[PDB]
Amino acid sequence: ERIVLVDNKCKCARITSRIIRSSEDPNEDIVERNIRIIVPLNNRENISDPTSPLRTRFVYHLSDLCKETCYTYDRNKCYTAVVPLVYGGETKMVETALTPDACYPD
Amino acid sequence: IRVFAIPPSFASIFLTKSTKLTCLVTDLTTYDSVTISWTRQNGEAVKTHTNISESHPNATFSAVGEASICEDDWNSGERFTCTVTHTDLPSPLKQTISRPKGVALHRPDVYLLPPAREQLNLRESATITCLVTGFSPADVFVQWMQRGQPLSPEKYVTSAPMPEPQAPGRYFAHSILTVSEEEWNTGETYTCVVAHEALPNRVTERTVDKSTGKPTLYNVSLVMSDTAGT
Amino acid sequence: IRVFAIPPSFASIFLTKSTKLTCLVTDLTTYDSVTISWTRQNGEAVKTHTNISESHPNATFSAVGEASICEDDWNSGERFTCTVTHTDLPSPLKQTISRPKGVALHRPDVYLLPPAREQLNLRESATITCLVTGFSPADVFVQWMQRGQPLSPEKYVTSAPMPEPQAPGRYFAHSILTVSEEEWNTGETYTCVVAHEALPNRVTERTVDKSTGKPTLYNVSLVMSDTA
Amino acid sequence: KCPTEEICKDFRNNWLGSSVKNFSSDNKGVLVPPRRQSLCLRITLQDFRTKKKKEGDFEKFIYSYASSEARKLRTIHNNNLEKAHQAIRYSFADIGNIIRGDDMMDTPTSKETITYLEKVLKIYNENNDKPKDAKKWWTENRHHVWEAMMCGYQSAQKDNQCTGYGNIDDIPQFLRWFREWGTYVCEESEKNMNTLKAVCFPENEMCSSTLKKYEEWYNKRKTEWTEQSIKYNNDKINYTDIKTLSPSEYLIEKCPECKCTKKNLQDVFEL
Ligand SMILES: *[C@@H]1O[C@H](CO)[C@@H](O[C@@H]2O[C@H](CO)[C@@H](O)[C@H](O)[C@H]2NC(C)=O)[C@H](O)[C@H]1NC(C)=O
Ligand SMILES: *[C@@H]1O[C@H](CO)[C@@H](O)[C@H](O)[C@H]1NC(C)=O
Ligand SMILES: *[C@@H]1O[C@H](CO)[C@@H](O)[C@H](O)[C@H]1NC(C)=O
Ligand SMILES: *[C@@H]1O[C@H](CO)[C@@H](O)[C@H](O)[C@H]1NC(C)=O
Repeated sequence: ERIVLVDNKCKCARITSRIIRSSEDPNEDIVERNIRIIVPLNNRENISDPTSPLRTRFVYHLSDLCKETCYTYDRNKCYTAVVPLVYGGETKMVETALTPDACYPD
Repeated sequence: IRVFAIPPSFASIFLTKSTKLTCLVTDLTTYDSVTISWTRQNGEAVKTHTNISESHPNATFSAVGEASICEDDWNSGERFTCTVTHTDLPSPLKQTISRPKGVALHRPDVYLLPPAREQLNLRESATITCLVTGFSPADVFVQWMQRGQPLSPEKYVTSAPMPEPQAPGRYFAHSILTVSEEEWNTGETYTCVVAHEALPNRVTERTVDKSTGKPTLYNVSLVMSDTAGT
Repeated sequence: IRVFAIPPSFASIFLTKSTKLTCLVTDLTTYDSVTISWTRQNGEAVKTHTNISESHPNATFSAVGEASICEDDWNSGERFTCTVTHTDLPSPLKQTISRPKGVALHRPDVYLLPPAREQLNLRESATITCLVTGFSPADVFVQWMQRGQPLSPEKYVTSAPMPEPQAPGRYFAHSILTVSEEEWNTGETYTCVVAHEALPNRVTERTVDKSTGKPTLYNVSLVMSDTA
Repeated sequence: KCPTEEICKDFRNNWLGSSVKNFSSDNKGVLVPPRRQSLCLRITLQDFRTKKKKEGDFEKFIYSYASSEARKLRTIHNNNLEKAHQAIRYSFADIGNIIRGDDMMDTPTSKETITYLEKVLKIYNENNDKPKDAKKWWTENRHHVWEAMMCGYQSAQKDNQCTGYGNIDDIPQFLRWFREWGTYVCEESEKNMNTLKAVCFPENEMCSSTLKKYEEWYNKRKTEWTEQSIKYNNDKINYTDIKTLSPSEYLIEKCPECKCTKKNLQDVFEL
């Protein structure tokens, strides 16, 4: 029986807990808080704006996410950044999708 | 008198929002009596050309045309022929070009390949190519940038699309970007922006630099604070 | 009378390992008593000819006339001249074959780029590109081998050479070999062979493997604190 | 015939672009299903070397991968039981063909697991009198793989229903892939034609949108249909039972679960 305390989707923290049960006796059960953080290793300060360089710092405040920028992309919401595309002398300002198969129109 | 007609690519369909159809005619002498009236699949001509080109290095003349057709009509798939009536032609000639029904819509698999380590070791220059594969139809348009502003067209070259040997239904294309080695040192964000019909938002982007595409080292700083929580 | 005598390409020279000169007649009615021959310097005349077809849907006489002659003869400027003696023209149709001497000779720079990480993450295929840049004659041949054994020609596709934007004299070309993703994970070594005139050994081989672009250093630093 | 409990304890959607052995020499136009593309069966030299030290590790490894593939298939096709069961059947026959070495995939696993099984049976069954070749090993032990992978299926959601293989492995891999493609195409065609008859054959923007979607789907599936049809035409003279039938009528008649009729398949593809 694993209970999920909090879960920040775009940070991918997944703070969970479970009470392991030993033989019946005066209480010696080990309470544990189990987290599973997926570091990107390739994302930027903005995951949407390509101009920002690679981010080395990886900040994970547990209390801040239990209750802004983050590292992991989401599969539900869209990340759209404005991008310039030029054909000839003039230019047209167009949208783009940073990641594929995430929130394509249906 | 030989006429060459270039079909309008989807980049002109989307960016310009007006499909201009032209058919440059080489090996034609300067007479300046050109009236190109584009015709539909029926016998009714729709529009005439707006501007033409006269100057040529080889003292020749090109009878380029122009017409404005609604995008839905162009996507429908009727036959568009530029009916040239120039006095230089001994006899009228018809060139038949239209949107070919029978081409699939496969989502392109856009990937960015970092330059090889040997090319960086040569210290002369680096080439950045974009792996755009598995797209249908064959038409494609890709543009490179650097930190946001567009690069010159003379800096990047686009190769002609070819059918994929593994899957005949899809096509692949390549486009390299020649950059200096000192540009790769303390590398700026080089982007591969390509437009195609099968994309969800019609434009996708891939970004590479020194520390992302085949990095030598993974410099990461991982801090956790307040492990007790609340 | 379209006697289009296109010289064989360098890729054709190192493909069949034989130099076959071409002198083919196009758009002409098939006749007889056609004594084709090759005349070179010093009056040498050695020839073997095959592939004669009387009937054609386009009513064009084949007259292929392919003869095996050593590469050093071409390297010596022997000016191989075709001498098709057709009936309509009593004089033989002279069509010389020689290398266009005077062109620039720049050796290609072969770079075997590794496959993209996202494509391998998709776990569908593994396309390894062979970027060949910087050759002036624009006569390049690309062939792939695995463990020293050449692959089938349909697994790899090579694009036609096109001029480089920065270097007008030099040309560049690319080719991709598509294999399975777990085939790439197996650890097989793929060799890209690039054949060109300007190379000192006329060929150049580069080897790609799993350990060619791996991160040489990992700088993970696990820092955990109980204070804000 | 659900398996016993103790053995149970012991044990995109892009058809094109996949790798096929000798695509131009033979098998011209065959399409690998996404389920086969995402098959949970990867055999490497390291795994074979680690599983050849002790008797029984390689077969149990194969059963473990079959169970994992069954669990993945059941978690994917959770909505419909028939589609999940047919996916299980197709994956079982696929792994059986891979074991027998008849797989047309260009992956090293398909061309190497037969050699691994030959070596394992040779180094361990010298005097055991059990068959040492892959074909007879699959013939005698086809039930064990079925029971193990049914155990793997049952662990996903505790499903009581059980099904037998029912003569699926002896069908060639092309014919099974063709049947799977036909089932998917017929189901999607029934859905699309029902929607089109509902919205356009009793507003204009909805009709135009559904017409564009139908044209795109038809343009993809017509190329797929032509590729599979020419492949079938090159590979139908070997078997006399399927030599005299067109692909569409073969899908309609000899395939019970395809649910393909004249209007669903032939009237829209063969015209
Ligand atoms: C990097 O992150 C900053 C975070 O503030 C972003 O700046 C703004 O982000 C919001 C979020 O959608 C946009 O609506 C604004 O238009 C952004 N500002 C500007 C000036 O574009 C942005 O993602 C990045 N910063 C910049 C300067 O681009
Ligand atoms: C921590 O260990 C327990 C076993 O006591 C396990 O159930 C749990 O999944 C582990 N946590 C994580 C994040 O894997
Ligand atoms: C690597 O990371 C450390 C710590 O974040 C930093 O001090 C150092 O400057 C970084 N070096 C490079 C080359 O990015
Ligand atoms: C690795 O990280 C440390 C700090 O965590 C930094 O001092 C060092 O420079 C980094 N290594 C390199 C090669 O930059």
